[PDB]
Amino acid sequence: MAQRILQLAAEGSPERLQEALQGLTEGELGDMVTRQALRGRETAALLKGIFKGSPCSQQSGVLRRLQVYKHCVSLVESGDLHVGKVSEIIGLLMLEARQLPGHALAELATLFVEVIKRGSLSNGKSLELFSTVLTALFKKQLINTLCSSKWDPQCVIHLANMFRDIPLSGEELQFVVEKVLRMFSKLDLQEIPPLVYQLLLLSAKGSKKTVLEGIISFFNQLDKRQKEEQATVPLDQLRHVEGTVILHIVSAINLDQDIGEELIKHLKTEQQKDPGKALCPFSVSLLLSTAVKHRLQEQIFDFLKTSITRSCKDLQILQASKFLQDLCPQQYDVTAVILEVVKNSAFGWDHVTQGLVDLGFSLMESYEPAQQACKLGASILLETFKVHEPIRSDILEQVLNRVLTKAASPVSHFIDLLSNIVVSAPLVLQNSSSRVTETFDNLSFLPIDTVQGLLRAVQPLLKVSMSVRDSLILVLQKAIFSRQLDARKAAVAGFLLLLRNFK
Amino acid sequence: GCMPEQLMQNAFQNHSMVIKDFFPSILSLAQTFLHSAHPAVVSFGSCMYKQAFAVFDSYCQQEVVCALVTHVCSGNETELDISLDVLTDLVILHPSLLLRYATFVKTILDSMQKLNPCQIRKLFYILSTLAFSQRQEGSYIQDDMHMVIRKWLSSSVPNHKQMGIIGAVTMMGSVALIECDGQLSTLLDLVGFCCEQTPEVLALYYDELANLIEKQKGNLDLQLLDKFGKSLVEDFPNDFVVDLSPTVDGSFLFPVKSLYNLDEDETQGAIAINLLPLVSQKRVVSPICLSPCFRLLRLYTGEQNNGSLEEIDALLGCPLYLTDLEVEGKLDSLSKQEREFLCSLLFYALNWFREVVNAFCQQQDAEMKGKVLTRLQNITELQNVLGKCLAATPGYVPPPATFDSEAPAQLQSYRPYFRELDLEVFSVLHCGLLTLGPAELCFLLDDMCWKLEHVLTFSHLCQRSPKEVAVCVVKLLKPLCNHMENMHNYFQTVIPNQGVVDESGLNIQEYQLMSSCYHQLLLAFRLLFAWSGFSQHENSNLLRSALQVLADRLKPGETEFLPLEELISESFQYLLNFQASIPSFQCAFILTQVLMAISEKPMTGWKREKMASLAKQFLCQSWMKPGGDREKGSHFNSALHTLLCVYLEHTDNILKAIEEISSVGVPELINSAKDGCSSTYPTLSRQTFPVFFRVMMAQLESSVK
Repeated sequence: MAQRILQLAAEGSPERLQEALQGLTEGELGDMVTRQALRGRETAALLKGIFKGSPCSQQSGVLRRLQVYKHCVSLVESGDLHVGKVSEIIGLLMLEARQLPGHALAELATLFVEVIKRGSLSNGKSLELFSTVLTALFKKQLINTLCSSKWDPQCVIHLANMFRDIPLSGEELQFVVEKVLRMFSKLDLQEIPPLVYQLLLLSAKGSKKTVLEGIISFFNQLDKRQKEEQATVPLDQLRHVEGTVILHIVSAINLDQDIGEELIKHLKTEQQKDPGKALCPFSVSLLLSTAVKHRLQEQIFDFLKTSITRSCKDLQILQASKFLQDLCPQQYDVTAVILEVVKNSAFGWDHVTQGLVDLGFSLMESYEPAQQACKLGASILLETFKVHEPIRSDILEQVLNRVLTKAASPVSHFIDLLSNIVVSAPLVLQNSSSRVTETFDNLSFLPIDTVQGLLRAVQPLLKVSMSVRDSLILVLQKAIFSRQLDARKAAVAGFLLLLRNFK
Repeated sequence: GCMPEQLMQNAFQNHSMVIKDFFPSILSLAQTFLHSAHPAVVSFGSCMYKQAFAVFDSYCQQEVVCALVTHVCSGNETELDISLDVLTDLVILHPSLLLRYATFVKTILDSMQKLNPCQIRKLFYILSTLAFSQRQEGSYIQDDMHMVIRKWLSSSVPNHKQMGIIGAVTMMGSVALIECDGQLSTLLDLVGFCCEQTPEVLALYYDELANLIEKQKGNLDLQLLDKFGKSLVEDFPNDFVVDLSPTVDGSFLFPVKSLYNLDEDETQGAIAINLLPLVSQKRVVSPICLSPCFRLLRLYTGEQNNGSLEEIDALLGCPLYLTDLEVEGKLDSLSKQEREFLCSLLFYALNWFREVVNAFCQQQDAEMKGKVLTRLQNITELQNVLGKCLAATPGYVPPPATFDSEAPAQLQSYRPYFRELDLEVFSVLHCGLLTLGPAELCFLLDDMCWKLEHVLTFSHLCQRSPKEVAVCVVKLLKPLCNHMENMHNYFQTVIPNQGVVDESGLNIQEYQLMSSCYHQLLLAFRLLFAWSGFSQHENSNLLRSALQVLADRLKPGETEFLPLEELISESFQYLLNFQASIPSFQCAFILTQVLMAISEKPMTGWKREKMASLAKQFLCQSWMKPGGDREKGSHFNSALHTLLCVYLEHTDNILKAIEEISSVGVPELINSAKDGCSSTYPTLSRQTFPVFFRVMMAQLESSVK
């Protein structure tokens, strides 16, 4: 039909095109589906061809315009075209689309996915034109019966990635959610990554509550099930799902993570049943791996503190009872939660689980029951030294100079902690002792009792290698010739009153 | 003043190993001292971030690009510009490394809720420079770029429609140097339909065609350049300005002769008066097609030519078809058709001519030289008629000119709608003496000065470099201002007595603003020869390479003359002219400041004492001021404070002369007469004696207390 539009409306204004196609009659849509593999830029050639009839979205093209529409929105809406022509037809369409007739443009276009998407979908390209006609302007009643009312595989990406430009979150957020469960959940590894990312970005309008509560709610239902029935594994794919939903919450955490704090410690820690809400593994894993940043020390430290406090000082005050301790509730142990998280985070949540080593070095000392609190903090620091093997060498160096240069209170907590750490250190420095060989000289000003315990604790490591001892002997001997206070003695005897004294 | 950026730049050169463990420090501070409001700190921190990119490990390399993009998404204003600057620097500084953070670079692309046209051009520039690198990531950048394209193109939001074209051209030119030929063709016809019913979007396509053309030198390529230009091949001669045959009547009120008609070109042609013939009555008034589009076609004539000379010859004086506009009162008793018609006609005519010269300036053929003279003459004359119409457009003469097409009767009512004067064609160092005709120095110099102080210390103006501004000023300043000042000071000094003969026709005709032109020229000398940024490794040697031609009368000496007395002596020899006839006290404060900037570096024997000579001469300059409103009493005592404080600036605070100077207030209330407690001359006045004696009491009793 190459001569057709360009001979009717090719040369002539008032009666050329109207005459040479008053009844060209291929349906409404002869050439563009009479020459599917048409002549290069024929797509817009013929597009302005029909456009010689009347404008875009115009009522006068009851068969001409709207039938160019019916042809393109469906056949090249789902079938095969040129992907580039799959840009071009929609280009020229979107362009003409501004000039529609105020009724004549209302196609099956308020829920008219029920016209096309509900039974005919699978190619995303076509979705944008709905955004175009919509922006042209309610009609979303089909949206009520289907936010994805048959979105089997294609009510997740395609509907969202245009729900950006022309979406409504009142039931569109919720409908995404309800779909997430076993429909949306059908994708394995696509269940929370892609839809989650789109979900948050579309959240950028709002829905702090309803778009917050669900990512973790779904996460925690999945967890409670796949635990009480017995990237990680076929039963560790909780690793991938966690990695996404966290890293997404963390990265976008800028402006509305004040709301995540506000809710996930204003709901659970208000009605108090948070031991089953404000402590689930995948619902605080965020709380303390999206907090190693700068605006997070001041709220996260205080939250976890008051939690450990109220939790322990309740769930003991009914551990001496029967007339109120046996015909009575259950308790979920906040200490057991945090000790769980130390167990679960062995999978790889790196910047989700360096908040721990920081939690240890900055609770298990400075925390001050109160003695129970410090006793707890021993657990976080020690266990974190226990499980995840690459990230503790800096833990030990935080400790040594946290507790080998201070006032007299630093004997007990940190001294016992260094004792237990090095003592649990199965040669943890047993080839890594280079912070020490310049720690050791600092000691000639410590108190009376501290110099002993420093000697004793390091006394495990002294058994290893003469690079420890051949430098100890010197950095002490020098003390004896000069002032040489009890420290030279505590040391002379300690080396002597030891097997190191032999040979 | 301590802690120079030279230091920290050195620090990176000597503190690799000692620095490497700084990692929390450099980073965590830099964003606290690289978004703070004092220009040294911001320039420092920018040196920080860029240097940080110079020196780090992998996680460091990433931490940088992340801190940037985090600034880019949400930010403040100066942080905005600094973010983009830091970016464009990083990305055009070393390309082949800065790509690893690419997809992280892209994550701003679908959150960047912030653009001006400027930053929009910037971000497009970053994305273009990235996009032409990869294959499939450049695909998805094409996806977001077609995506932002099509979504723009359909946008009815006012900013969105132009923003589309600005980035459309932006990404195209980024194209300008797989299936990129085809995708870009899809965009090509896409933009084509997208504008082919929009005129202003036309002007977008053209003008934005220009800047990408000119700011390349060997990257714009002819086989590549042929595409977007061919529909811009004949399009100017095809429709722009209707032909000139002596019978072409029709719809018009004003008889379209060759009125105002140059005819400085040849004596046979059909490049007629195209204005009335193809614009005004033409279709609906064409805002930029007649002028900006001529700019684009002359731009293709320049760059698209690469040496084009006759393509504008064929109407090189084809004079516009506006009838002779001498009846401005012959427009009185009517309005709003001939009024606004004349207003848009005058705007268009000033456009046609100012472009005819702006593209006609730097062309160095002889007949081009004479035509440029005739053009400046017609420009001044039509400017006189246009000022008469500016009074005749008291109330409504809006900017129908090309308002840059990129956004979304008085002295300054015509600041916007004027076109943009050139960047190499403000220089003709041979406009000889008139009394270069009469107004030509004033015009070319006002166009020098109205922004020459902006750069020193409009978008095509600032797109050049102020360092390049100094470079060109040094390369071309002395050869014009030398002959100008040398003739003009003594001319105003000896013609003034001829003004005493009733020679006001010589006074308000020979140099009625010849003094004003002198005062401009002196202000230009002061602004240029003292660059504020001379205090560095560059502008000091600059000020010296300017002094090495400052030497007006006699030589500078040998291959080097390090003692500045050749400079101060060229300065005294210069002041020898206008120590005879300075045109007024308004020029008085100017001669003072221009001495004080560069001639007033050392304050010692014959110079600080010369400061005594200057302050005592400024007091000695006998007063010349008629009496009206109190306008000159706003700076004529602020300047007086500098003058008396300059006679006491070369010296100390004058607790000796200040006694009779306050006694000068005792004659200063003598009558309507200047400082006259035995003086009777300027340095005092009717109202200026009160504030002036008050400041003299300040300069004495703020120290002597």
